[PDB]
Amino acid sequence: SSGSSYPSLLQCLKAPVLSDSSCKSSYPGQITGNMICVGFLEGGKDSCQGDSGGPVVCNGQLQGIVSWGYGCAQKNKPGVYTKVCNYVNWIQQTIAAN
Amino acid sequence: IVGGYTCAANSIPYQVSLNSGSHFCGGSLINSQWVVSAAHCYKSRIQVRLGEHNIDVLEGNEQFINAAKIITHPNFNGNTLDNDIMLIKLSSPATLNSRVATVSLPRSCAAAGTECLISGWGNT
Ligand SMILES: [Ca+2]
Repeated sequence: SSGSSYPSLLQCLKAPVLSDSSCKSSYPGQITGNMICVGFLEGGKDSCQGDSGGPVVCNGQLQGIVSWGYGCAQKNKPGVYTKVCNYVNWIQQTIAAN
Repeated sequence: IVGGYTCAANSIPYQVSLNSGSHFCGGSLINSQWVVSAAHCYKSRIQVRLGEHNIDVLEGNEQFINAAKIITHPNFNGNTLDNDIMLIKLSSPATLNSRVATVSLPRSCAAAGTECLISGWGNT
C-alpha cells in the first residue's frame, strides 16, 4: 500500500549514467568507488524516497540500485546509485552459500 | 520517481515492492529465490510483493512472499551509505511467469552516457 505520498502505479524514468567526474563534483567528498551517478545535472528528473533498493537497468543489465541523493531532482544533485558491477561476486557467492 | 511516466503494467517484471505494512522500498528479482535491494532498506521482517503494478489494488498477478533471510553487505556504512546493497531470500520460490521475471546481473560496468531505465513507487 502507498499511504500518504507514494504513487499507486509503478513509475519509470529513462536516464543516463554520468561520468565519475560529474558525480564527484556534484557530491564533493561523498562519492566512493561503489557509487555511480545516474540522471540529469539540470535536475527535474530523478529517483526519490521510496525508490531505494529498486533497479537501474541498462541494456538489459542491472547496473544500479537506488541509494541516495541531496533532495530529489535538484540541479547538480543527480541520484547516487550502488554500483552493481562491483558486486556480482558478492551477489553470486552469497546466493550460492545461502 | 520525479519527472517520469507510468510504466506499462507489468512491463518491469523484475521490479518488486518491499512491504512491512506498506510499501517502503523497491528491489530487483535476480533469481526465483533472491531479491537484491539496498542495505539501508533493512528491516527485521519484510514481505516481498512481486507482479505488482498498482500497489494498492489486487490485480491478480501478485505474489506476496515473506523474506526468510535478509543479508546486508558486511561493509555497509550507515553514515555514508557506502556498500548500500542487500540480498533478500524468499521463504518460498517465486513462480516465474510473464509478469514476474528476473533481470540479468552486469557483464561489465556501463559506460558514461549509457541510457538506463529506473523504476519505483517512490515520491513523484
Ligand atoms: Ca496490486
